[PDB]
Amino acid sequence: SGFRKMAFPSGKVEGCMVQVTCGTTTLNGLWLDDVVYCPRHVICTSEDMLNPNYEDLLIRKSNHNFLVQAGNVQLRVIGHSMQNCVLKLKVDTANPKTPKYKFVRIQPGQTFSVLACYNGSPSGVYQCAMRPNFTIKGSFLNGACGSVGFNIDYDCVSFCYMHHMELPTGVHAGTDLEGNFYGPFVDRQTAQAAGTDTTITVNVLAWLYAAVINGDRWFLNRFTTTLNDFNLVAMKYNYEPLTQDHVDILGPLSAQTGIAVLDMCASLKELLQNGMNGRTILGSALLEDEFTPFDVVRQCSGVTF
Amino acid sequence: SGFRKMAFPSGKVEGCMVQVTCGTTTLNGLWLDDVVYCPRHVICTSEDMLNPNYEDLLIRKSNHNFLVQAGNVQLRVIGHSMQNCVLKLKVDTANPKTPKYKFVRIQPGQTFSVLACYNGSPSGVYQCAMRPNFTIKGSFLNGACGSVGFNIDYDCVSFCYMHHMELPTGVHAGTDLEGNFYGPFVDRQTAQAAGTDTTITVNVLAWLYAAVINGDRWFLNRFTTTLNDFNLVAMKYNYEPLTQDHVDILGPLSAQTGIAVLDMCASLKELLQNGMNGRTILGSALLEDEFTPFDVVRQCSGVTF
Repeated sequence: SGFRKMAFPSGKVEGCMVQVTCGTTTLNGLWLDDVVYCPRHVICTSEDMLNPNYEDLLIRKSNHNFLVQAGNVQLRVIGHSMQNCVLKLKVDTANPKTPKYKFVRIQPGQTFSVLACYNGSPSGVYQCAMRPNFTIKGSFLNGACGSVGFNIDYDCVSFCYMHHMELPTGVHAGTDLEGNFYGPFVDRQTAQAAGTDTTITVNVLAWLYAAVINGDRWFLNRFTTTLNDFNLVAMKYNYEPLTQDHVDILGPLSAQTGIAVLDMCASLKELLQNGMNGRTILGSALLEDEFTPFDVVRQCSGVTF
Repeated sequence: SGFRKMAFPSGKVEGCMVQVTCGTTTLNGLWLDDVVYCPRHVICTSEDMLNPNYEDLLIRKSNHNFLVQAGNVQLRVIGHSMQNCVLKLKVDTANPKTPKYKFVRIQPGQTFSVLACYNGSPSGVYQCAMRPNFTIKGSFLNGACGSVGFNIDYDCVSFCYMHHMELPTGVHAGTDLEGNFYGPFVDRQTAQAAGTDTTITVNVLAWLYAAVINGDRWFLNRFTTTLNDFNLVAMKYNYEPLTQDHVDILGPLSAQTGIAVLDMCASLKELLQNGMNGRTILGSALLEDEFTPFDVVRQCSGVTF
């Protein structure tokens, strides 16, 4: 028992991290087979970032202008190209530590592990949710760009995130591994609005189920509700609307606990309307939304990789 | 910027995890050089655990009763011996993936990463504090015993914890890697009292410094305090007394922020006495005590391994 925010083991990803330098700028890259993927803003000076013409900046660069180091091994760059906001550097050696992998574009509300890296070297690992507004609340200092986010299923790493920027508001924005930003963001040092963020309702419900399984049950009440009634309340509290698809995803947790999903919605409704009265759930004094239904099941059933 | 509960990269430890079976019981082992370390209670049946005579039970075991599997490769046990509460299984092969390592016994209040494993396979990674009462508040299902806790400094893994027991209250107990329990605990399935726990004051202060560095400063005040006065309040709120050693450890964070340590204590005193009034600090509605001063510095300065 117990319930913790748990990251995936990072070993398969650590073996793919490299340092990429282009002139003055160093950041991280991801080495899979004979390609290294990194943020295209590696080619920018501090001044360039205010309004970069990436096509023009890249034209000034040649293969030998990209210094790629994998530990102490210098890779030889034999080609370069830009795909959306990522650079793909073709190298003359396939990464011998390449895991089975996929590139996936994740949905808002899904979770993933981040391996924060500096100068090609892993610093730490933590779990993140993709916010409904397509930001993440990470931990990234200068040099962290090119750090990736991922999920593991069995032996296969699904890469879903590459870190590119910190918005003036202190939240983080990045791309999938095809270089397409999540959200409306661009790789330019400009004020950028993230939308209104909302709480990930299906995740809060999953976490309430986790709480019951662990024996934290004070918030269970004698009421039920309907989807439409619940959603009137969700909207007022800037929660995501709950759909039948969400109810369906919660089915296994409903079955384990014997608590109908709409009964748990009525418990959540009371918590929203009345607050938590200084009480805690699973060691938290706020409603936690960074655990997916699958996360809860995984942790409550001991799935391994 | 941003501040997250961040675990160490687990790759060096993943390469050391194996499965150990003895009869009906399977749990995890740690393979370093030509020794596999695991909880000695692997040799117990469910019934044995109620009141085991480990010396007698081990005598009835032979090398060939211990099935040790590293992925799909069967290792061959050529010896067994017991050190305190850990079993050392001598194997005929040195682990080729053995990292530089030390065995360390950590102090209450210190933090470490846990690699939760099942059947010798890594499941997830999270950061834990050793509570003042020598428990940990982990996440461990059936089969997690033998999972280890560790820190990394540069290239060296310092193992500090091996998981043994879930107490009837749902908190966790375990040993250093020489098999000595942290706290008063024993490897017997019996009711066992944990101390009164307390909050790790120096860690709360470190986290308040982390908050300031990250731009959360509402809780700062121009009140002052003395160590003796502060400690009168700490005692009332079941906080650990703060010593000059603790003040000294917070010195670098004091210097970075320009906030004297006793000024931060006066801020903490107000938070304890008056509560947080529905406000948050670093995304938390409670005072967080699982970040050490060194953890804060590490994360705020981007140290890598």
